[PDB]
Amino acid sequence: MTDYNPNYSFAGKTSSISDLKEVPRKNITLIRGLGHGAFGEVYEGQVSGPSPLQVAVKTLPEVCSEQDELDFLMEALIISKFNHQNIVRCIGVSLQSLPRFILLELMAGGDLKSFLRETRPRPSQPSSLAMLDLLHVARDIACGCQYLEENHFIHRDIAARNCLLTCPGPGRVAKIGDFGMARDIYRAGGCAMLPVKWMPPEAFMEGIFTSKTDTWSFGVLLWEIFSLGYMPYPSKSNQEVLEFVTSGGRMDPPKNCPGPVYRIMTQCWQHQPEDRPNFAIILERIEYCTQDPDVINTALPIE
Ligand SMILES: Cc1cc(-c2cc(NC(=O)c3ccc(CN4CCN(C)CC4)cc3)[nH]n2)ccc1N
Repeated sequence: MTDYNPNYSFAGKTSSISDLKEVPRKNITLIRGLGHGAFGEVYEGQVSGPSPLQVAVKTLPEVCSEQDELDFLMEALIISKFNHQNIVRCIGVSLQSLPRFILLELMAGGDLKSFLRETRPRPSQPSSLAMLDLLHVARDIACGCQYLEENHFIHRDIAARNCLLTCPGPGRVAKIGDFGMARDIYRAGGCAMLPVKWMPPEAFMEGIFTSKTDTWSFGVLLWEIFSLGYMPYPSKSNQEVLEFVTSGGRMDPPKNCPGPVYRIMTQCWQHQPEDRPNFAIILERIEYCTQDPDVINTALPIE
Protein backbone atom coordinates (compact mmCIF):
# COMPACT_ATOMS: atom_id res chain seq x y z
CA MET A 1 0.00 0.00 0.00
CA THR A 2 2.98 2.26 0.66
CA ASP A 3 4.97 0.72 -2.19
CA TYR A 4 2.46 1.90 -4.82
CA ASN A 5 0.72 4.57 -2.70
CA PRO A 6 -2.14 5.44 -5.11
CA ASN A 7 -3.64 8.93 -5.28
CA TYR A 8 -7.39 9.48 -5.60
CA SER A 9 -9.16 12.49 -7.04
CA PHE A 10 -12.73 13.63 -6.44
CA ALA A 11 -14.22 17.08 -6.95
CA GLY A 12 -10.85 18.45 -8.05
CA LYS A 13 -9.02 17.43 -4.87
CA THR A 14 -6.35 14.73 -4.70
CA SER A 15 -5.93 12.48 -1.66
CA SER A 16 -3.77 9.54 -0.62
CA ILE A 17 -3.68 6.87 2.10
CA SER A 18 -1.84 9.34 4.34
CA ASP A 19 -4.99 11.51 4.30
CA LEU A 20 -7.21 8.81 5.82
CA LYS A 21 -7.89 9.21 9.54
CA GLU A 22 -6.07 6.39 11.30
CA VAL A 23 -7.84 5.17 14.44
CA PRO A 24 -5.58 3.38 16.94
CA ARG A 25 -6.38 -0.36 16.94
CA LYS A 26 -6.62 -0.37 20.75
CA ASN A 27 -9.59 2.00 20.56
CA ILE A 28 -11.53 -0.48 18.40
CA THR A 29 -13.57 -3.39 19.73
CA LEU A 30 -15.47 -5.90 17.59
CA ILE A 31 -18.87 -6.83 19.00
CA ARG A 32 -20.43 -9.22 16.50
CA GLY A 33 -20.50 -10.35 12.90
CA LEU A 34 -23.01 -8.43 10.80
CA GLY A 35 -25.27 -9.58 7.99
CA HIS A 36 -24.88 -12.44 5.53
CA GLY A 37 -21.64 -11.07 4.09
CA ALA A 38 -23.15 -8.91 1.35
CA PHE A 39 -20.70 -6.07 1.88
CA GLY A 40 -17.93 -8.52 2.77
CA GLU A 41 -16.58 -9.44 6.19
CA VAL A 42 -18.41 -6.84 8.27
CA TYR A 43 -18.69 -6.49 12.05
CA GLU A 44 -20.51 -4.24 14.45
CA GLY A 45 -17.83 -2.41 16.40
CA GLN A 46 -17.18 0.22 19.04
CA VAL A 47 -14.73 3.12 18.95
CA SER A 48 -13.78 4.85 22.21
CA GLY A 49 -11.61 7.73 23.40
CA PRO A 50 -17.89 5.82 28.25
CA SER A 51 -20.22 6.67 25.35
CA PRO A 52 -18.42 4.81 22.55
CA LEU A 53 -19.11 5.44 18.89
CA GLN A 54 -20.99 2.56 17.26
CA VAL A 55 -19.61 1.58 13.85
CA ALA A 56 -19.55 -1.03 11.11
CA VAL A 57 -16.09 -2.54 10.62
CA LYS A 58 -15.11 -3.86 7.20
CA THR A 59 -12.09 -6.12 7.35
CA LEU A 60 -9.47 -7.16 4.87
CA PRO A 61 -8.60 -10.85 5.15
CA GLU A 62 -4.86 -11.17 5.69
CA VAL A 63 -4.94 -13.94 3.08
CA CYS A 64 -5.67 -11.59 0.23
CA SER A 65 -3.46 -10.58 -2.71
CA GLU A 66 -1.53 -7.32 -2.83
CA GLN A 67 -4.10 -6.07 -5.34
CA ASP A 68 -6.97 -6.87 -2.98
CA GLU A 69 -5.05 -4.68 -0.53
CA LEU A 70 -4.95 -1.89 -3.10
CA ASP A 71 -8.68 -2.30 -3.87
CA PHE A 72 -9.38 -2.02 -0.15
CA LEU A 73 -7.35 1.17 0.26
CA MET A 74 -9.00 2.76 -2.77
CA GLU A 75 -12.47 1.86 -1.46
CA ALA A 76 -11.59 3.68 1.79
CA LEU A 77 -10.32 6.76 -0.09
CA ILE A 78 -13.41 6.95 -2.28
CA ILE A 79 -15.94 6.76 0.54
CA SER A 80 -13.92 9.10 2.81
CA LYS A 81 -14.07 11.93 0.28
CA PHE A 82 -17.87 11.93 -0.10
CA ASN A 83 -19.76 14.44 2.04
CA HIS A 84 -23.50 13.87 1.88
CA GLN A 85 -26.21 12.65 4.23
CA ASN A 86 -27.41 9.92 1.83
CA ILE A 87 -23.95 8.48 1.45
CA VAL A 88 -22.67 6.29 4.26
CA ARG A 89 -19.96 8.05 6.28
CA CYS A 90 -16.48 6.67 6.75
CA ILE A 91 -15.50 7.10 10.40
CA GLY A 92 -11.85 6.29 9.76
CA VAL A 93 -9.48 3.41 9.07
CA SER A 94 -7.16 1.12 10.99
CA LEU A 95 -4.57 0.15 8.39
CA GLN A 96 -1.45 0.07 10.54
CA SER A 97 -2.54 -3.16 12.25
CA LEU A 98 -3.56 -6.51 10.72
CA PRO A 99 -6.18 -7.40 9.68
CA ARG A 100 -6.82 -3.96 8.19
CA PHE A 101 -10.09 -2.18 9.07
CA ILE A 102 -12.29 0.43 7.45
CA LEU A 103 -14.67 2.05 9.95
CA LEU A 104 -18.11 2.92 8.61
CA GLU A 105 -21.37 4.51 9.71
CA LEU A 106 -23.46 1.81 11.36
CA MET A 107 -26.60 1.19 9.36
CA ALA A 108 -28.75 -0.83 11.75
CA GLY A 109 -31.45 -1.34 9.13
CA GLY A 110 -29.12 -3.46 7.01
CA ASP A 111 -29.10 -3.52 3.21
CA LEU A 112 -32.19 -2.27 1.39
CA LYS A 113 -32.93 -5.49 -0.54
CA SER A 114 -32.96 -7.64 2.61
CA PHE A 115 -34.97 -4.98 4.44
CA LEU A 116 -37.66 -4.88 1.76
CA ARG A 117 -37.86 -8.68 1.70
CA GLU A 118 -38.01 -9.09 5.48
CA THR A 119 -40.35 -6.15 6.10
CA ARG A 120 -42.92 -7.12 3.43
CA PRO A 121 -46.56 -6.80 4.52
CA ARG A 122 -47.93 -10.14 5.75
CA PRO A 123 -51.13 -11.21 7.58
CA SER A 124 -49.38 -10.92 10.97
CA GLN A 125 -47.62 -7.60 10.30
CA PRO A 126 -50.29 -6.18 7.94
CA SER A 127 -48.87 -2.64 7.76
CA SER A 128 -45.14 -3.21 8.17
CA LEU A 129 -44.55 -0.82 5.28
CA ALA A 130 -46.60 1.81 3.43
CA MET A 131 -46.25 3.46 0.02
CA LEU A 132 -44.84 6.62 1.65
CA ASP A 133 -42.02 4.59 3.27
CA LEU A 134 -41.04 3.41 -0.20
CA LEU A 135 -41.19 6.88 -1.74
CA HIS A 136 -39.01 8.18 1.10
CA VAL A 137 -36.39 5.49 0.44
CA ALA A 138 -36.54 6.42 -3.25
CA ARG A 139 -36.08 10.10 -2.45
CA ASP A 140 -33.19 9.34 -0.11
CA ILE A 141 -31.22 7.43 -2.73
CA ALA A 142 -32.12 9.88 -5.52
CA CYS A 143 -30.76 12.63 -3.28
CA GLY A 144 -27.47 10.75 -2.93
CA CYS A 145 -27.38 10.09 -6.68
CA GLN A 146 -27.95 13.79 -7.35
CA TYR A 147 -24.95 14.60 -5.17
CA LEU A 148 -22.82 12.13 -7.15
CA GLU A 149 -24.12 13.55 -10.45
CA GLU A 150 -23.36 17.14 -9.38
CA ASN A 151 -19.80 16.08 -8.54
CA HIS A 152 -19.45 14.17 -11.82
CA PHE A 153 -19.14 10.78 -10.13
CA ILE A 154 -20.67 7.84 -12.00
CA HIS A 155 -21.60 5.09 -9.54
CA ARG A 156 -22.10 2.36 -12.14
CA ASP A 157 -23.86 -0.04 -9.79
CA ILE A 158 -26.94 1.62 -8.30
CA ALA A 159 -28.98 -1.26 -6.93
CA ALA A 160 -30.89 -2.11 -3.75
CA ARG A 161 -28.19 -4.50 -2.47
CA ASN A 162 -25.74 -1.57 -2.45
CA CYS A 163 -27.96 0.67 -0.31
CA LEU A 164 -28.43 0.60 3.46
CA LEU A 165 -30.86 1.83 6.11
CA THR A 166 -29.97 3.71 9.30
CA CYS A 167 -32.59 1.86 11.33
CA PRO A 168 -35.49 -0.52 10.64
CA GLY A 169 -38.25 1.65 12.09
CA PRO A 170 -39.94 4.92 11.14
CA GLY A 171 -37.35 7.66 10.71
CA ARG A 172 -35.13 5.33 8.69
CA VAL A 173 -32.87 6.95 6.13
CA ALA A 174 -31.59 5.13 3.06
CA LYS A 175 -28.02 5.71 1.88
CA ILE A 176 -25.63 4.50 -0.80
CA GLY A 177 -23.02 2.30 0.86
CA ASP A 178 -21.15 0.17 -1.66
CA PHE A 179 -18.77 1.72 -4.20
CA GLY A 180 -16.98 -1.42 -5.37
CA MET A 181 -17.87 -1.16 -9.05
CA ALA A 182 -16.69 2.44 -9.27
CA ARG A 183 -13.61 1.38 -7.31
CA ASP A 184 -12.88 -1.45 -9.75
CA ILE A 185 -13.35 0.97 -12.63
CA TYR A 186 -11.12 3.64 -11.08
CA ARG A 187 -8.43 0.93 -10.79
CA ALA A 188 -8.95 -0.80 -14.15
CA GLY A 189 -13.88 -9.46 -12.17
CA GLY A 190 -15.61 -10.92 -15.21
CA CYS A 191 -18.65 -11.08 -17.49
CA ALA A 192 -20.79 -13.29 -15.23
CA MET A 193 -20.45 -10.86 -12.30
CA LEU A 194 -21.59 -7.70 -14.10
CA PRO A 195 -24.86 -6.11 -12.90
CA VAL A 196 -26.44 -6.81 -16.31
CA LYS A 197 -29.99 -6.35 -15.08
CA TRP A 198 -29.20 -2.79 -13.94
CA MET A 199 -27.35 -1.65 -17.07
CA PRO A 200 -28.68 0.42 -20.00
CA PRO A 201 -28.29 -0.57 -23.70
CA GLU A 202 -25.28 1.65 -24.52
CA ALA A 203 -23.44 0.10 -21.58
CA PHE A 204 -23.37 -3.16 -23.56
CA MET A 205 -23.25 -1.88 -27.16
CA GLU A 206 -20.54 0.76 -26.70
CA GLY A 207 -19.43 0.62 -23.06
CA ILE A 208 -20.19 4.33 -22.75
CA PHE A 209 -20.88 5.44 -19.18
CA THR A 210 -22.39 8.78 -18.12
CA SER A 211 -24.66 9.92 -15.31
CA LYS A 212 -27.55 8.87 -17.56
CA THR A 213 -26.39 5.29 -17.07
CA ASP A 214 -26.96 5.79 -13.30
CA THR A 215 -30.41 7.14 -14.18
CA TRP A 216 -31.19 3.85 -15.90
CA SER A 217 -29.94 1.88 -12.91
CA PHE A 218 -32.02 4.05 -10.59
CA GLY A 219 -35.11 3.14 -12.60
CA VAL A 220 -34.34 -0.51 -11.89
CA LEU A 221 -33.78 0.31 -8.21
CA LEU A 222 -37.24 1.90 -8.17
CA TRP A 223 -38.66 -1.37 -9.48
CA GLU A 224 -36.77 -3.22 -6.73
CA ILE A 225 -38.20 -0.86 -4.11
CA PHE A 226 -41.81 -0.95 -5.23
CA SER A 227 -41.76 -4.70 -5.85
CA LEU A 228 -40.62 -5.02 -2.20
CA GLY A 229 -37.26 -6.59 -2.94
CA TYR A 230 -37.79 -8.80 -5.98
CA MET A 231 -35.05 -9.65 -8.46
CA PRO A 232 -35.42 -7.47 -11.59
CA TYR A 233 -36.71 -9.29 -14.70
CA PRO A 234 -37.75 -12.36 -12.71
CA SER A 235 -37.32 -15.61 -14.66
CA LYS A 236 -35.00 -13.99 -17.23
CA SER A 237 -31.28 -14.74 -17.33
CA ASN A 238 -28.69 -12.00 -17.83
CA GLN A 239 -28.33 -12.64 -21.59
CA GLU A 240 -32.11 -12.83 -21.99
CA VAL A 241 -32.40 -9.44 -20.30
CA LEU A 242 -29.64 -7.99 -22.46
CA GLU A 243 -31.51 -9.07 -25.59
CA PHE A 244 -34.89 -8.04 -24.16
CA VAL A 245 -33.87 -4.49 -23.16
CA THR A 246 -31.86 -3.88 -26.34
CA SER A 247 -34.93 -4.76 -28.41
CA GLY A 248 -37.02 -2.34 -26.34
CA GLY A 249 -38.43 -4.69 -23.71
CA ARG A 250 -39.15 -3.18 -20.28
CA MET A 251 -40.36 -4.60 -16.98
CA ASP A 252 -44.03 -4.54 -16.11
CA PRO A 253 -45.11 -2.46 -13.14
CA PRO A 254 -44.56 -4.08 -9.74
CA LYS A 255 -47.73 -5.39 -8.09
CA ASN A 256 -50.02 -2.50 -7.06
CA CYS A 257 -47.49 0.08 -8.26
CA PRO A 258 -49.17 3.46 -8.78
CA GLY A 259 -49.05 4.69 -12.37
CA PRO A 260 -47.20 7.91 -11.51
CA VAL A 261 -44.38 5.87 -9.91
CA TYR A 262 -44.16 3.37 -12.79
CA ARG A 263 -43.91 6.32 -15.19
CA ILE A 264 -40.74 7.47 -13.39
CA MET A 265 -39.31 4.00 -14.08
CA THR A 266 -40.17 4.07 -17.77
CA GLN A 267 -38.68 7.56 -18.13
CA CYS A 268 -35.48 6.32 -16.47
CA TRP A 269 -35.47 3.48 -19.02
CA GLN A 270 -35.66 5.61 -22.19
CA HIS A 271 -33.46 3.95 -24.83
CA GLN A 272 -31.81 7.24 -25.73
CA PRO A 273 -29.70 8.58 -22.81
CA GLU A 274 -30.67 12.17 -23.63
CA ASP A 275 -34.34 11.29 -23.16
CA ARG A 276 -33.74 10.10 -19.57
CA PRO A 277 -34.20 12.53 -16.66
CA ASN A 278 -31.26 13.80 -14.61
CA PHE A 279 -31.60 13.28 -10.86
CA ALA A 280 -32.97 16.77 -10.19
CA ILE A 281 -35.94 15.89 -12.40
CA ILE A 282 -36.19 12.43 -10.83
CA LEU A 283 -36.37 14.10 -7.41
CA GLU A 284 -39.11 16.47 -8.60
CA ARG A 285 -41.22 13.59 -9.85
CA ILE A 286 -40.68 11.54 -6.67
CA GLU A 287 -41.79 14.54 -4.62
CA TYR A 288 -44.87 14.95 -6.80
CA CYS A 289 -45.80 11.30 -6.18
CA THR A 290 -45.26 11.90 -2.46
CA GLN A 291 -47.75 14.75 -2.56
CA ASP A 292 -50.41 12.79 -4.38
CA PRO A 293 -52.86 11.24 -1.90
CA ASP A 294 -54.04 8.62 -4.40
CA VAL A 295 -50.44 7.47 -4.75
CA ILE A 296 -49.57 7.31 -1.06
CA ASN A 297 -52.96 5.81 -0.05
CA THR A 298 -52.44 2.83 -2.37
CA ALA A 299 -52.15 -0.34 -0.28
CA LEU A 300 -49.11 -2.56 -0.73
CA PRO A 301 -49.77 -6.23 -1.55
CA ILE A 302 -49.82 -8.77 1.30
CA GLU A 303 -47.35 -11.62 1.33
C1 LIG B 1 -18.51 -2.41 3.70
C2 LIG B 1 -19.55 -1.44 4.10
C3 LIG B 1 -20.44 -1.78 5.24
C4 LIG B 1 -21.46 -0.83 5.68
C5 LIG B 1 -22.43 -1.06 6.79
C6 LIG B 1 -23.13 -2.17 7.00
C7 LIG B 1 -23.90 -1.95 8.08
N1 LIG B 1 -24.85 -2.78 8.64
C8 LIG B 1 -25.02 -4.14 8.35
O1 LIG B 1 -24.31 -4.73 7.64
C9 LIG B 1 -26.19 -4.82 8.99
C10 LIG B 1 -26.68 -6.11 8.44
C11 LIG B 1 -27.86 -6.77 9.05
C12 LIG B 1 -28.57 -6.14 10.17
C13 LIG B 1 -29.74 -6.79 10.83
N2 LIG B 1 -30.96 -6.60 10.44
C14 LIG B 1 -31.86 -7.34 11.19
C15 LIG B 1 -33.32 -7.14 10.79
N3 LIG B 1 -33.45 -6.30 9.72
C16 LIG B 1 -34.67 -6.12 9.32
C17 LIG B 1 -32.71 -5.15 9.67
C18 LIG B 1 -31.29 -5.32 10.17
C19 LIG B 1 -28.09 -4.86 10.72
C20 LIG B 1 -26.92 -4.20 10.12
N4 LIG B 1 -23.71 -0.70 8.44
N5 LIG B 1 -22.81 -0.17 7.66
C21 LIG B 1 -21.63 0.43 4.98
C22 LIG B 1 -20.76 0.79 3.85
C23 LIG B 1 -19.71 -0.13 3.40
N6 LIG B 1 -18.92 0.21 2.33
